[PDB]
Amino acid sequence: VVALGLAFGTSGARAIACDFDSDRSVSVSVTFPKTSQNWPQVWREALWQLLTQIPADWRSRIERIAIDGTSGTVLLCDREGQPQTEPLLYNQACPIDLADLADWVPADHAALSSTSSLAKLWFWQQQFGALPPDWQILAQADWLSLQLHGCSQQSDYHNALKLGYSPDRERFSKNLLDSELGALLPVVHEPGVAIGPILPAIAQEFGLSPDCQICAGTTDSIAAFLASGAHQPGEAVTSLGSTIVLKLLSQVAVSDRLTGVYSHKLGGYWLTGGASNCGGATLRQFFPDTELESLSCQIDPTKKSGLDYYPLPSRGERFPIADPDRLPQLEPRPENPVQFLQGLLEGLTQVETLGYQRLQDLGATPLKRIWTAGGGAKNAVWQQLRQQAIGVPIAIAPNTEAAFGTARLAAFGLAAFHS
Repeated sequence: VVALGLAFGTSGARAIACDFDSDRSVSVSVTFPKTSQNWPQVWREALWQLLTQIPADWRSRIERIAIDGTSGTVLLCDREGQPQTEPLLYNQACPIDLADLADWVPADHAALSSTSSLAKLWFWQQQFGALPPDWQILAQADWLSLQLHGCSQQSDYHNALKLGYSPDRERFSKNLLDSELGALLPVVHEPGVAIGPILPAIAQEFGLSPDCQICAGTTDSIAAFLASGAHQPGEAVTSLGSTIVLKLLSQVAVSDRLTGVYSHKLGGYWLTGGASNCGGATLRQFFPDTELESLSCQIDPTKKSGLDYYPLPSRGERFPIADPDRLPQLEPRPENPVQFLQGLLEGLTQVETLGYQRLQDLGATPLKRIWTAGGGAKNAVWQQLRQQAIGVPIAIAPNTEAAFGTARLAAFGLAAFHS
């Protein structure tokens, strides 16, 4: 099977078509402008540009397509899918009373956030008088795949979570469905299942097979986890980026109020995780990237530095332990910048260690091994510190592109995530 993944991120989009029988692939990209008066136009146009860059011989062989988009970027559209107002982006918060959402979702549901899709929908309900029942709210991924299969009000249970979906009971609440917002909600499917064939006109225009199937999508974060290929409870992916992001596959759903930990359904399993404010940004505050290698190769991880840093880039921590007034702790300073860097790496290591331990203590499946992504993944000193602290196998993730994760989704769905 040849499959196509399309991944829409915060600053651009990437398409990867993969032939999984020959292990062959092609990857194309588009970069978003940093300003627009019509972002939906930008995204749709990007979709066509991506398709157009894929070689015609690849296009004629693609039989499944899936799309991931940024979590919490949503559009308010009419019955035809035409946006009726500017999108509300993933990072935009709405000034609403979360109490107004209390009867529509469980106690500490993840949708109870000023930046959630549900909050944005209610916000639109405040700004408009009453929202016409024939309208619809669509996540970025939803809207984009709609461009390919034509079926309105269709989403997946990843994107839908922040809209108020409860994947533990595979439903929206009866209270939400019967409310004024109910008519605008999508029908929610499992990521990777076929929603419908490609639109005939789109197939002919782009030289795709008219029997090509468009699948339910996912989020960009989740697609990045799918890229790793990990599918056994206890397997995790650490993203050593500007911030440290942990994702852990678990037999059981876990969550935590103060730290905002929650879980996505992933087949018969659950994907939990957390994001610290600590990360590579802290390192960049003291060392140019060229200097980090020069110094790293001078560190012997087998001997302790004696330093006990908490490597925040600024005030406040959210995970593993929430403290809005948590201070960066970078004292004392050694004379040697090698030793200072070692202390920083030890602190970041402690953040990862404590993170997975916390997740386990919340009930997640005990860590079995770690796949590493991001800028810090190729740092072997840091990897050694992490192995020593955590005591499970750690390696660089084979693949880290959201588009490749989404290609795998298109091709195999979530079948691997069952016993």
